[PDB]
Amino acid sequence: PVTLRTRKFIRNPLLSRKQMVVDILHPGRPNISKDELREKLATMYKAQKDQVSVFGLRTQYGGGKTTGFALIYDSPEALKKFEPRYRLVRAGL
Amino acid sequence: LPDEPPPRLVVIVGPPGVGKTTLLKSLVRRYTKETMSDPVGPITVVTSKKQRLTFIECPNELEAMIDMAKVADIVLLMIDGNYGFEMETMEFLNILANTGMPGNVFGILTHLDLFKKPSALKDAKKRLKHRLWTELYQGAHLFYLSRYPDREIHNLSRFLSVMKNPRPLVWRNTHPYTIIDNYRDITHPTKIEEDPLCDRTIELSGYLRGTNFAAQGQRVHIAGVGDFTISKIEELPDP
Amino acid sequence: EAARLDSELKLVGEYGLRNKREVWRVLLTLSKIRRAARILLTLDEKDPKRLFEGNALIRRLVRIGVLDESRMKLDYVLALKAEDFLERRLQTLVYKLGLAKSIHHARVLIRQRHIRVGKQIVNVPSFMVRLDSQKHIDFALTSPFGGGRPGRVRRKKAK
Amino acid sequence: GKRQITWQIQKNKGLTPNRKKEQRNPRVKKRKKYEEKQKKLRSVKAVYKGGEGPGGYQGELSGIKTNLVKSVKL
Amino acid sequence: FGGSSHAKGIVLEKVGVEAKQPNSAIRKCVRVQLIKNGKKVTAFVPNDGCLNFVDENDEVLLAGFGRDIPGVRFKVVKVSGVGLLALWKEKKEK
Amino acid sequence: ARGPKKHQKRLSAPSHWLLDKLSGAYAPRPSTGPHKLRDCMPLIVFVRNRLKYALNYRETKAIMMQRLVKVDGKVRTDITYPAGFMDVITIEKTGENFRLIYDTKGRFTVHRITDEEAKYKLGKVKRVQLGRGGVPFLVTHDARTIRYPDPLIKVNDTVKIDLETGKITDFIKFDTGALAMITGGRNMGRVGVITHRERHDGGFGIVHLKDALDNTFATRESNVFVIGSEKPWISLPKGKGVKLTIAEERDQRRARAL
RNA sequence: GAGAGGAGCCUGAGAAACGGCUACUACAUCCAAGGAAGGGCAGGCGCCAAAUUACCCAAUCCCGACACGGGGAGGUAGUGACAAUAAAUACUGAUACAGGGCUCCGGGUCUUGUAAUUGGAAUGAGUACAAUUUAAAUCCCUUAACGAGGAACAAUUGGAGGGCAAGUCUGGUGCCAGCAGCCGCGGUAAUUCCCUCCAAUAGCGUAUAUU
Repeated sequence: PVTLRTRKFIRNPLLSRKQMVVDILHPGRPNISKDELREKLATMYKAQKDQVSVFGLRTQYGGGKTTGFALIYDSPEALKKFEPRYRLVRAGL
Repeated sequence: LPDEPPPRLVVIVGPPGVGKTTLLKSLVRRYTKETMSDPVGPITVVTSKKQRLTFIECPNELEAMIDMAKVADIVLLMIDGNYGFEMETMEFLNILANTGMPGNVFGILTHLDLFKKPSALKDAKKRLKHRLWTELYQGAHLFYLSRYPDREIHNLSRFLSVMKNPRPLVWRNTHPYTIIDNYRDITHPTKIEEDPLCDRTIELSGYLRGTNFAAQGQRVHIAGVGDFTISKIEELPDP
Repeated sequence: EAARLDSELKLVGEYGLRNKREVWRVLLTLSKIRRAARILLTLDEKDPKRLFEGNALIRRLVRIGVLDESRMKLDYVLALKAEDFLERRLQTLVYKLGLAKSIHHARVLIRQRHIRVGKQIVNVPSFMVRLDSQKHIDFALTSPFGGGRPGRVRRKKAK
Repeated sequence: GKRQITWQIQKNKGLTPNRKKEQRNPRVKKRKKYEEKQKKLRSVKAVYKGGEGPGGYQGELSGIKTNLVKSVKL
Repeated sequence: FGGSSHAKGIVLEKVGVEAKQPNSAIRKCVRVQLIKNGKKVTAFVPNDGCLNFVDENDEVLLAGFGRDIPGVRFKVVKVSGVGLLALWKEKKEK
Repeated sequence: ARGPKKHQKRLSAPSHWLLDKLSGAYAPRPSTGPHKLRDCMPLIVFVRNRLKYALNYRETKAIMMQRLVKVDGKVRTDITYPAGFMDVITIEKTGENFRLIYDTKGRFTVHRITDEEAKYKLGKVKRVQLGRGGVPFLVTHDARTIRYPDPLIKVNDTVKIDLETGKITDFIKFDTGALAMITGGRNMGRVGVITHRERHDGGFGIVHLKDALDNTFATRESNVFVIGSEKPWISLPKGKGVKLTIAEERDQRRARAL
């Protein structure tokens, strides 16, 4: 499956999002489907499906490792007033 | 032949996509003034101060393709994307290299929508451009149209609007020809009605292209049907 | 001439190469290295750029394993030849380390992705393998020779 | 129902000189060239090719010639 | 003919098409009207098959040599833009 | 040239900001305000580069416009207007602040600092002269005008205001034999201790300085900045601002490394 | 630094603002012939054809009642054998048959071949689900699946040399010799017949100037 080790988290009290590094892996699988990863960052740091923003997400060489730079909010209106537009329409919003 | 020129003739050649031929035909129609649907055979189009043009739909009969291959002033070579070439494009291309080489032949390429990947479209574009380069001229101008754009047909107009010289081919310097624009059938009603098939007088009307005609009693060949004699010449005046 | 034709034919036959371009490439790099050793020999010993610069050059060629680690002198680094570089190249280390049956089989087993070098897998058979990295030349993991799936012919054979 | 173009049409080979499958790959061609010029040096000079093999000296195979002096005067 | 490397020309008369020997120099040489110089020089068409491609009045590019008539000096390289060896092989039409 | 532009060039971008050489042509030019070009430090450069508390200007304006950040108690919703000198910057939730100081190398650094030590300010006198009403008032070096001070408090004193009305609660006296920051010359941005003052009729009378380890340099009164008598008001910068050699301070860093 | 053109004028914090007014000077467009509006660089051809009429303000940055509205800075991509770089077009067995192969007038050497019959593995170009990267796409990084037996997934550019007819042409004291030969009695769904060597080799030839 997917393995999940988060690096360099920041609580980010300035915007009430969280400046997170989330380093994942898929060894042996095809690629990881970041919307399903928006169904993966729901219980690990207590976020709903709206307030899981993910970007960066460059897969490391040879399969396996995949770096992801994510940002979970605390409210969907903070998502909308603190989130960029292409990230919204790509995020189904 | 340094004439104050007639409409320069442009050919639209290609495989049996008739919708491709009338596609580009009505497309450059909407580039110029009109917006009409049904194409007459030869249709002149006014462009700027040097020389207006005229456009034709080559049918899928390659006897007509060798007729208009004898005619053609400049060439538009309309070709598929996902299919490579078909045979009729090559037959016209070296049939024109054999008959007489015009000053400008251009490739133009359709069906770019029917693909899956831009890597496949780009690879087939570079390959197909190379085969036009080895069949036609080293570094010729090919073009692309994905189904009714306007910018691609605008720079296309910026290439067929800067007519250089209709380079002095010998047969088209010393032989008189005229593509019939308006078909006109003059017959007495008891000749056409009383006799089902006797003969009929035909006023074909068109633009004098070749060398100067005979002032009286000219023999004249008509493609497919054969050589006939001119019973009468009239001339519509011009501004 | 003919001395170059039999010389470079002996190099392209001893070591499995494709053209004479790689021979000329190796003789070019040896011309640069041997040139640098010459113009370091122009100065006396205790010229500190001959000491430190020539010392650095012989340490680098000991490290990539061309010059043998016993001899430690710049005349002995002037005395080199292209069979040292071709003897240090990856393809000939596949054959001389016995993963392959012949040298052309080794170049096939390198463009074919079957071998790895450490963590990388290496497609280029002209890879100048370092002397320290010589030992870890082995078959790649997804190859049929390093475990993995048994490849196309045995797949169509099982089916 | 479109007219397919054939292979010489796509690649105008035309009239090229007929060449060899060994000439198709240059690495195979220098492999088959070194094997032959390794073979011809066996005919001219004397190669070591191992000492006594398994059986242990069945005599001087391929004859002995007594008049012949194959040596460099020095 | 030392200022430029290739000179264009008009094929003026195919000199000696009535010869008997198929690849003799009499049949190979062709009279050429040089364009910029105005002179008439003959040049070697390298085959009788290529002589079947060299036609009258055509624009023909020529070059030199380097080494039955030793003294005819030029060489036909193209006929009407297409190279004459690519016409000799079945590469291109004209 | 010939009137103001707002475009900053990137090869000529100066030392205090740490701007990238990449990302197109233009750099974040600061516009008008209290200070000059040199000691300026915008919130653009501050919260995005010095703190890494930003991603782009949707986020930075989305911080600045919602009235959470204060500069001297003012809202300051502007990107191009500067932040000052020896600065007091607010993160009022959890009770922390940011003093901008020099390092031991001479460029600005952030500091999380308390509400009291932040709530007073060290601001230099630029001028004490006569205005309307017949009173000599005090033009500060940084922002404000301290009207009706003590009448003998003159120029080059560096004043503990309480930042709240701009009123002198203390001053540091311009003196020979006192400890001063230097901001200019060949040795700019250094904590030192002045040994002498010279008069120099003809422009910019100077001070001779001799530090803790007997290094002498004589710099002018326009760049000297008397930062403390002893009385540790402000936070201490790293290494006491002595600016020793790179090799010996490097060996001290390897000695104090954990 | 100087800007359809002299001559004057107005705004503003900043302009003798001109891609803003007023005459005069040189042209030129709509007209119902009285009147009116008018004063750029880029593109193609040129002094037989070869570098897109690309997508974006997402970044970095700039301006305005100002979180929105605007950006010909900048970024992303496309062509490109002028170079420069890596290197595909195969690897490995088994048997059978043949007795010569090669090298310098006579010498010298001992295993060599086969348009011989069979058996193995290896797949990467490519085809391509997906997901991801991104303003959006693409390249990349992953990637399931298909993907090799020559008549193919179809390596070239130069040179040297041999052989050949109920063919042709030329010379000459028969039967010889020359140059040469896609061309021969029939036959075109007619025929299944002849090559070797050298060089560079995804590159190579040619011409002149030449060093």
